[PDB]
Amino acid sequence: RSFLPAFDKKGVQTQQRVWQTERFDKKRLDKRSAKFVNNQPHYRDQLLQ
Amino acid sequence: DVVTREYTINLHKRLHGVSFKKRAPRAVKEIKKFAKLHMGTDDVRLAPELNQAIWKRGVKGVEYRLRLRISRKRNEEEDAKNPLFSYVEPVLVASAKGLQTVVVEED
Amino acid sequence: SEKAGHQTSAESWGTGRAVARIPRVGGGGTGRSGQGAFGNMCRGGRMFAPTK
Amino acid sequence: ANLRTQKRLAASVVGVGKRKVWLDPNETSEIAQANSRNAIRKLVKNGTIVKKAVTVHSKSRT
Amino acid sequence: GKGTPSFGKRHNKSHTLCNRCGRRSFHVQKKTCSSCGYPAAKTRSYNWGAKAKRRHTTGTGRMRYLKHVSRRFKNGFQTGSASK
Amino acid sequence: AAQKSFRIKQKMAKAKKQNRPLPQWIRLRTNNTIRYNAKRRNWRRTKMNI
Amino acid sequence: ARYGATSTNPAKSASARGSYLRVSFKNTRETAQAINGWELTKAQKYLEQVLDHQRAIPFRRFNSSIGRTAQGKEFGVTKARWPAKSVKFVQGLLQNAAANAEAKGLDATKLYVSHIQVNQAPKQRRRTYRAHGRINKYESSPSHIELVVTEKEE
RNA sequence: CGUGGAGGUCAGUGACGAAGCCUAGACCGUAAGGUCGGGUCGAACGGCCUCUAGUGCAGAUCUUGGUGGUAGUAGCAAAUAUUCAAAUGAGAACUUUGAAGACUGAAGUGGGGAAAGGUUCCACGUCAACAGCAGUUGGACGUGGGUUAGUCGAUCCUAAGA
RNA sequence: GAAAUUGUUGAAAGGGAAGGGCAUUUGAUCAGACA
Ligand SMILES: [Zn+2]
Repeated sequence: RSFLPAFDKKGVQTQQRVWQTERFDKKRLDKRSAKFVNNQPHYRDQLLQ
Repeated sequence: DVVTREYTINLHKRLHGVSFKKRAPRAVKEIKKFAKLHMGTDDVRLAPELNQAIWKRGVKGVEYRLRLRISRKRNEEEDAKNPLFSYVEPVLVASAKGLQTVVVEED
Repeated sequence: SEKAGHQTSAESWGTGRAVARIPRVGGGGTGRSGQGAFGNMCRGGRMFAPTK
Repeated sequence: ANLRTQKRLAASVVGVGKRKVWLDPNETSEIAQANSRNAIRKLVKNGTIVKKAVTVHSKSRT
Repeated sequence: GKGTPSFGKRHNKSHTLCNRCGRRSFHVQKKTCSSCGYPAAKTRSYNWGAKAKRRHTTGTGRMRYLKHVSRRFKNGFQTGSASK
Repeated sequence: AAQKSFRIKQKMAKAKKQNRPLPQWIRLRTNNTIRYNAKRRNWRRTKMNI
Repeated sequence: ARYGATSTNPAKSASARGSYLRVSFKNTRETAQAINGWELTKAQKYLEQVLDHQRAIPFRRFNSSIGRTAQGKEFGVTKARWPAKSVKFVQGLLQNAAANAEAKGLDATKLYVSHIQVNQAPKQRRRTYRAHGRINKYESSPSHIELVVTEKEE
C-alpha cells in the first residue's frame, strides 16, 4: 500500500486570505486610532530651574 | 589529498588584549582560522574533547600553547562547495611547549 | 434632526497644548476619543444653521 | 526531535530533579515515543534514561 | 510616585456584578448598583442621561411578552380553537 | 482566583466557549458578509472586566 | 498581470514577480538596480559574491549616513553595503525567471535582465513604546519586485 | 462663469459606449470658464427659458483620512557568558539531546499559596501575523483533553459596622 | 481607481537653492493648407 501526500488544498487557500483580512482590519484599526494615543491630560513636565 | 598532521598553536599571541569574557570563545575562532590556512579548506569541525580542553579553566585561562592534530578528511556527503573538510582534535601530552609540526603516518 | 451633531459630550482642551481649540470628544480607548466635535467644519458635527 | 517533555517526565518519574536526568543521544528516536510515564519507567529500567550522580560537596577541608 | 508605582496596588475590586442588570456596577461596601440601584425598587434613569436611557430602554432586549400584544390586539384578544 | 464563585465560573465557561474562530461553512452561504469572528478575545490583549 | 514600462518583445522575454515581500524597499531597490541590464549568469555570480562578502552592492539613492567601504571602487561610489535578505529575495526571482525562460524555450546563454523594478507595498503597523508613556509607530516597508529577462538580439 | 436639486423644451446624447478620471495635444473667452481629439472606463447625462439652495477654499496651532523629508538615520549597550558536536529541518548565534563553562547561593533565578487573571495548564498539528534580530521554538495560531472531598475551604458564628 | 508620495523607462537641465515676467535662438509637438 502506498499513498504519500495528504494535505488540504482549499482550507489553506481560504486561510491565507482570512488571515490577511484579519490583519488588514487590525492595521486599519491601529492607524485610525493612532492619532490621539499620546493625549495625556494632567501630564506635568519634570523641567524647571 | 587526505593528509593529517600535528601542530602547536600559540594561543598567547592570539588572545592578547582580548576581554576576559571572550578569551575561550575567541580561542575557538582562532583555532578555526588556524585550520583554515593550514590545510586550507573551509568547513573546519572541532572536536567536543577539543572544546572542553580549550574551556578547561573558564573563559579566561586558556592555555598558552595547544597541541592539535588537524586531519583533512574527504567529505562523505555530496557537499557542493569545498569537498574536503578539516577535523581538529587535541593531543593529550604533558607540557605541549617545545614541539615542532610533524606529519602522522596514515593508517 | 434637532439633536443631530449634539449627541456628543465634548469640551475643548484649551491652550497649553498644540492642537486647535475645537471641542474634542473626551474619554479613551476608541478612535472617536479626542476627535473634534460640535462644529460645522468638523466631521460628525451639525451643519451651519441646521434647516428648520 | 523535541524531548523537552520526556526530560520533564523522566525527572518526575525518577524523582531526582531535571538537572540530573540523562537521555541517551544515540536513542532519541526511541525516546520520542515515550509519551507515557510507563514508557519512561521502561526506558529507565532499560538503561536509556539514567539518573546522574550528585555533585560532590566534600567536608574534608572543613 | 502617584502614577506607575501606585498602579501596582490596584488588585481588589470595589464593584461587582449586579443581579438586575448583569454589569459590573454593584458596589460591594455600600451594596447598591450604580447603573440601576439594585436594592431600590425603581431602576436609575435620569433625564440628563438621555443617551444612557437608550441603552436600557424597552426594546433593547428580547421583549418576550410585549412583542405579541399588538398581534393579539389586532385580532382583539380572541380565545379558543382556531378553525376547521 | 483559585477559590472562585459559581457566578464567576459560569461566565468564564461562556467566555471559553465564545472563544473560537468562525465556522468554515458559514462563508459558503449565499448572502454571507461575515468574513471573520470580529468579537474574538484572548487573555493577552483585552481583559473581560467581571 | 500588468508589468511596468517594458520596451521589449514578449516572444523573447520571460518575467517573474513577487508581491508583499517583507524585504526593505530601500535596500531591495539598490539590489535590483545593481543588476539592471546585466547578463543573467553574471548577475547570478555577482549576487553569490555579495553573499560571500566580496563585491558590495552600490547604494546610490537611499544612502545617507551609511558607511564607506573599499568595495565600492569598482562602481565609482564610495558608499556600499551587502544586504543579504534583499540579495536572497532578488536571487529567488532571478532563478524563477530563468526557469520560466527555459520553459518558454529561450537559450540561457544570452539572457540579460532587461526590466527590473521594485515598488512599495502596504506597510505593516506595529507599536513601539517611548518615554513619558506615548506610543509611536514601528512598521515595516515591504516591497513588490518584478523582473523581465530577455534574450539578446542583433 | 461654475455646483446639487425643481417646472418646461430640445419628439436632445448614450452599451456602435453615459458619467468620471489622465493628457508640457487643439480651439474659443480679458477672465471666471467652455468646447474638441486620444487613452481609460462601464450606465446613465446634458443645451436653452425659468425656479430653489446645506452652491465655489490655500490658510482658521481648521475636522477626518492619507502620505513625505528627516531616514535605512537615532537606536535595538542595566541584571558577569557563553562554546563544541549531533539530530530535526528548505533554512539553526537562538529548537532538542549530550559534553563543557558559569550564575541565582536556602531574605534564591528554589518549592507552594492570598488577592488578581481566566484556560495561560497538557498533548497533537502548524509558523501568515505576534515574540521591537531570528525561529524548526512559544504564555502565539488551529484542534482537543483536563480540575473528582462526610474530614481542605466556603456554608455556621460574631467583631468594627451595614 | 484622482492627488500627495514612490519605482522603472524616455527627454532635458544642473559651479552655494528652485520657481516666475518680457523677448528670441535651438529641440520636440501641433496647425491650416491659401486645396
Ligand atoms: Zn444593576
